[PDB]
Amino acid sequence: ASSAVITANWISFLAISASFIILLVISLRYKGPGGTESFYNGFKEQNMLTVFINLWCALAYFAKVLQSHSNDNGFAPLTVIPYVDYCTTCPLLTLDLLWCLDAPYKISSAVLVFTCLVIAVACSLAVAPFSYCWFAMGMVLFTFTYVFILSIVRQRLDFFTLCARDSNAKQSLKHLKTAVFIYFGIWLLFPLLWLLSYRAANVISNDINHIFHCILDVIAKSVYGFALLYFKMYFDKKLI
Ligand SMILES: *C/C=C(C)/C=C/C=C(C)/C=C/C1=C(C)CCCC1(C)C
Repeated sequence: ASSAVITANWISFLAISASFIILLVISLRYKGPGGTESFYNGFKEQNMLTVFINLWCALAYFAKVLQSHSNDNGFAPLTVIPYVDYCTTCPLLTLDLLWCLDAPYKISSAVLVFTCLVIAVACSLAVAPFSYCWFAMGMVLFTFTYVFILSIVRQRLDFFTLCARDSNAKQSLKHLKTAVFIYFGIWLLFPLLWLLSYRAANVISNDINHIFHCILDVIAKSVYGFALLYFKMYFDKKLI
């Protein structure tokens, strides 16, 4: 691979590894809002989802780093077949988002995201013009999923803001809004990147697409999980 590609892969792998190790340490040391439960997150494993996500992401990038230094394909599921790592991660991200917000249809939303990602995987491994049909079907399903998840997220954000008066509550709400903006705005770029890649309109080269994918992953995973975590710890739920 090119110097830029290997450098971006190494930077992304190191960033996600550091983020995973910090999130795991914080989760293990977290003692709950009361500061008395030794294993608060042990009996609430959903709070660990973020951590696992990062770990999986890190592993994926590790494989990429190996593929960056060898002429032969590395771990095919995480390097060869596109969007499989996303198939594994993004549904967990949606589940975590709708769990911290106590939103309805969290499992339904996660399954919809998984189905959209599997449709995308089929589209990326298809041959034109059938690839266009797969992309159109995925686009309709993702439009429906995006509208549904936004409607739930907006209604939970309004509910949370209605009963958030403490300064710490306001700070946690700002972090939650930052995480929501990262989740919604950034996710819209992935379809734009696919439609702008060598597939369909070939304008952006492979290297720039890969670097943009790495940056979007790093942001929308590391910063997203950190914000979610700031919000979960520093937002009193009993204010409902
Ligand atoms: C950490 C990585 C994440 C959250 C990746 C998310 C990716 C998507 C939401 C991708 C969506 C796509 C479509 C809606 C259309 C087909 C092409 C995709 C896979 C880019």
